[PDB]
Amino acid sequence: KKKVIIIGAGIAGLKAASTLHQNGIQDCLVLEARDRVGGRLQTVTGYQGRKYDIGASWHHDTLTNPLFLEEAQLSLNDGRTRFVFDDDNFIYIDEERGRVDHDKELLLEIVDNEMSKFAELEFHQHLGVSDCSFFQLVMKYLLQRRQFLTNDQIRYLPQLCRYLELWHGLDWKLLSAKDTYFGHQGRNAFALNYDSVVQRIAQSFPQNWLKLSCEVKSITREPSKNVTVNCEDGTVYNADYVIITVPQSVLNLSVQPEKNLRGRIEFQPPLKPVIQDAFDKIHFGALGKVIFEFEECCWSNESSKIVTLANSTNEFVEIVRNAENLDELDSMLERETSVTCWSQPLFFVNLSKSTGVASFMMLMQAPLTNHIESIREDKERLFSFFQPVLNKIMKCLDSEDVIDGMRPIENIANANKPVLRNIIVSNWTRDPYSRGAYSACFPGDDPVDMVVAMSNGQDSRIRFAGEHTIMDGAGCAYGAWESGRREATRISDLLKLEH
Amino acid sequence: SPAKKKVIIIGAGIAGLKAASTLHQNGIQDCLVLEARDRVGGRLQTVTGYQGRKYDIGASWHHDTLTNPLFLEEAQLSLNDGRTRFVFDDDNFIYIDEERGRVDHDKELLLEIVDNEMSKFAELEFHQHLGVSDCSFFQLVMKYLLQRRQFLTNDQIRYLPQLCRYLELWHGLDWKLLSAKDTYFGHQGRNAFALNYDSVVQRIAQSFPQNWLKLSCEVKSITREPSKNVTVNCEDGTVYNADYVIITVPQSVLNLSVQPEKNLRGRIEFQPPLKPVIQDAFDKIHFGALGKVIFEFEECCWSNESSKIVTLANSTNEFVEIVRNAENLDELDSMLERETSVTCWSQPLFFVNLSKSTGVASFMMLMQAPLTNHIESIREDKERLFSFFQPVLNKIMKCLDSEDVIDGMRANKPVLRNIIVSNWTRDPYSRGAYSACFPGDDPVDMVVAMSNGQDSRIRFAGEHTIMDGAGCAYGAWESGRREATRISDLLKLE
Ligand SMILES: Cc1cc2nc3c(=O)[nH]c(=O)nc-3n(C[C@H](O)[C@H](O)[C@H](O)COP(=O)(O)OP(=O)(O)OC[C@H]3O[C@@H](n4cnc5c(N)ncnc54)[C@H](O)[C@@H]3O)c2cc1C
Ligand SMILES: Cc1cc2nc3c(=O)[nH]c(=O)nc-3n(C[C@H](O)[C@H](O)[C@H](O)COP(=O)(O)OP(=O)(O)OC[C@H]3O[C@@H](n4cnc5c(N)ncnc54)[C@H](O)[C@@H]3O)c2cc1C
Ligand SMILES: NCCCCCCCCCCCCN
Ligand SMILES: NCCCCCCCCCCCCN
Repeated sequence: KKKVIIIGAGIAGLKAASTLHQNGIQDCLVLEARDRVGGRLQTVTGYQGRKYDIGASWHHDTLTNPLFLEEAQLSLNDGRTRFVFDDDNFIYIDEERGRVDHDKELLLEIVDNEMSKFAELEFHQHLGVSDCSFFQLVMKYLLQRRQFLTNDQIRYLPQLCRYLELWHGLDWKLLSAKDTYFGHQGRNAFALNYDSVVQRIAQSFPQNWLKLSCEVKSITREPSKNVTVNCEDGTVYNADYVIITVPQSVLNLSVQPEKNLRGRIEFQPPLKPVIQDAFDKIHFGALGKVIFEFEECCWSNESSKIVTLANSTNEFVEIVRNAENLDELDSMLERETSVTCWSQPLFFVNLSKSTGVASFMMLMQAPLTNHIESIREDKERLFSFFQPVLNKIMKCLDSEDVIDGMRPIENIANANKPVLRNIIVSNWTRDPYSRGAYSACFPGDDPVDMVVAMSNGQDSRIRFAGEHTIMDGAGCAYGAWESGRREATRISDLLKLEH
Repeated sequence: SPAKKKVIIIGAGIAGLKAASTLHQNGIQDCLVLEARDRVGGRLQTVTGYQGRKYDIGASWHHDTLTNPLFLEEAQLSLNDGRTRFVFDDDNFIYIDEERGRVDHDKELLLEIVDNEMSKFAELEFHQHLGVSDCSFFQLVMKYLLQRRQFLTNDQIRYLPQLCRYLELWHGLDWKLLSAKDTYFGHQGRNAFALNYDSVVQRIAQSFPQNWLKLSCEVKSITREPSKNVTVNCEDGTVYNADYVIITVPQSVLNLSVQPEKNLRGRIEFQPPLKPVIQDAFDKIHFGALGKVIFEFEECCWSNESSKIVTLANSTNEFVEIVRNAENLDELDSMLERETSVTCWSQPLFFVNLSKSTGVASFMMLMQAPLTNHIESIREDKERLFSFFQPVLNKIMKCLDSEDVIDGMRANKPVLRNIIVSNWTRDPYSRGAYSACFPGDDPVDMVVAMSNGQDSRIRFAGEHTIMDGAGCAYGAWESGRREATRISDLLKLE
């Protein structure tokens, strides 16, 4: 009944649809399981009408990111503000010591940079001579360079460099050392409404093409020259080509038995071996977010980027100074509970400086992410959990301890104290249609496989699009966006050319 | 009649010194190290100043400490005996503009951040696209401003280009003389300020027979006798017969060999003449002029926040307007051509506040060409020097919580007592600082021609004869170890 059937209304599938239309193609559909378009791009509304991207927030690699370049051309034409370059000098806060950034004695940013080159030198030209966890790599570095590292550098450096966890959404012991570092193609641009980006692409094709709330439960390839798709509601479709953009985590459900899980699509014939084997190259990290909405700004807007360090011990230094080798240090690190806000690094975007909004956007990683999203409706507990980091931040920013004002109890005796009015938490690890944030590597993985296998398609008719199906922009909004145009282009020609 | 020697080394710089050390270490005997100066070390030279304070007027740091084999060897020592040989002095750079004052780590300018985007822009410009022409570093910066003007503020367009020029002090060349393709390069980790490079020189120089060292003998010619002997002639008339020879004179001095005129201090006459691959390589690589001026003060009475300070050359809002209105690169150059004397604010200057790294109340300042040539050409007129650097010397103190400097070369205010200056450009046996690229240059040609030698018996060593460590003290060092090892094996087979 259709020429092309796109599964998923995230940016990949939306672009793909936008392309097909652009190329005069017709009779296509966009089946989306959620009751909204956007996928991992969602802008929610909070206190006093403030808006926040609960999913993607930035345009990365602005020197070459094509979606960003496109958005920039639009802004040059209409002068409408679509983004703001918010990169800043990071402030680093340790619970006991306070600020440790740009320290005349610690000079942590300089050793972190050395640490970075150490990493590149370890994996460059050796062909993956063993892949460890980012944690293990940092341990090698510390051991190898302790003769040129002070005591405080050995103590704090490993904690500061963990900000990298917030880039993969993975704790440093679950994250591949080889994929930890990546090239940043220029500054980052905070999207002032990724929902604006989603809206544009969504309104660029036949509105009657979109079918919200259609959960696709099975895709069958009948050699007859067509693909049959069945929505969970009973409707069936026959398409020449099908573009699947469900996230990798959802797709990984196919290789498992018991096709009852939400989102899971039964393939017939089953996904070919190169594909199924690719799912052994790890995947899915869990970057999470917590938005803290205050009444008004009453702290120093020195910087828009703040990272709180996990607690560290002088005793750890001693162990590094006494370890004879790696194996001895590996086991010597046997210090024998309870996870608090100081158990992992946290990344706070002070939105007051960059957007003038009295709020903080907080990013978190696995394993913490799922635990916080699990209590997302318990505002009071969430407050108790982050209260100590929040207060430490306010202290360092020439302000006072936070007052809980999430419940209607107006008082003017607190005009010089930050007042929390609301907390918003993401829900990506618990949403069945995302089951996580985006592609990520566990030690021992190699993403190339999935990208090549996904890009090569199930076959000439069953194709794949999404952040996990491409090299440039892997895991990013523009990668997914570009993967959509890719499959669309391939199909666009194969059709129009015939007739 | 001429005294027989197994190997003759020309130049007692770190390359020749290391070459000899490796020969002795390999059991070779009857060797000579001929040096024109009255000292060893060459571009590694430690001088003494006000009250006995010592400074490296040539090489100061151990670069790429994660791989630098020389540095590693120096660290091993210090680990055994626990003695201080070096100090990691990298720090957060303090950046100073004449008016604005400090512009580093600024919440509005964010210069270091756009500076980072710039280098990434350079990487993407060449490292990923063959065929692209070279242009000067200056032209690359303008090309960057033009492409990213939509995403830069006025103060950034104005101050960024002056800040990124700290790179001039890595090459010893003004950004209009510098090859853009060669501007950026990766640093293999932190740097280490040698606390006496002359300690490195002496250690290596005393690891081989002393009688081997012949100071003050300037070599004037080298000849291959079609058979297996090399004739070397000192200027003092002495003559030597040798199986092999490792030439370590600077690239700038070896270039005098392809010119017609035998009476030039340092010039060596070759017979047969240097092969065409060597001669033609000089057209594809050049020499920079990094210079030094060390300001010695009575006592420290300034802030020791950082040990790294860079003074930016003046900029103008007129410049931002031209960048904003330029249609393309062609027009930008046109408008830029909108035309007095040279001042301490005409180019970026890099000062090392030694007070924080070593505790000595003195500033080590680096400068580039063409300024280096001018400043060394008047290095004797101390009064004129003070006058020249007084403006910047004062702005630094103003920014480091202090007052104007007081000339005391002849209670809480900084008093200048001495001004020492380098002399590498005018010195006949150095003629510049080290190898560097002008736009269009390709260092590979030279490194290739040098590492393959004039022939089987006539070899070359030195900072200009190797890829890893090119221009650095450890590169020369390694090149010396290279030529001596190959020779040892060949002699070994006898
Ligand atoms: C917390 C967080 C922060 C992030 N921040 C950034 C950032 O700053 N910058 C950046 O570039 N990227 C960021 N990302 C990643 C970025 O959001 C994603 O790469 C991108 O949105 C993925 O798009 P997609 O179209 O491939 O998939 P979506 O993930 O867009 O997937 C497409 C659609 O598939 C649908 N679907 C699933 N199963 C079925 C089914 N069975 N039937 C029908 N439809 C189905 C889903 O409902 C979904 O709408 C972030 C991600 C997270 C989780
Ligand atoms: C101002 C300045 C700062 C520097 N800073 C650093 C730094 O921080 N870190 C770093 O790694 N490098 C630095 N360098 C570079 C470093 O000093 C050189 O790479 C290295 O010392 C060159 O050593 P060489 O043995 O190759 O040559 P020299 O240049 O060492 O040459 C060897 C010898 O040849 C002798 N000679 C010349 N002609 C004749 C002749 N006709 N007969 C006999 N002998 C002759 C010379 O007198 C000289 O002593 C700096 C250089 C300069 C000029
Ligand atoms: N501090 C940055 C927070 C947002 C990070 C988004 C990263 C997207 C790209 C991931 C690249 C690696 C994918 N395996
Ligand atoms: N910081 C003073 C200079 C330190 C040594 C720099 C060596 C390389 C200079 C450029 C020429 C060699 C690489 N092309």
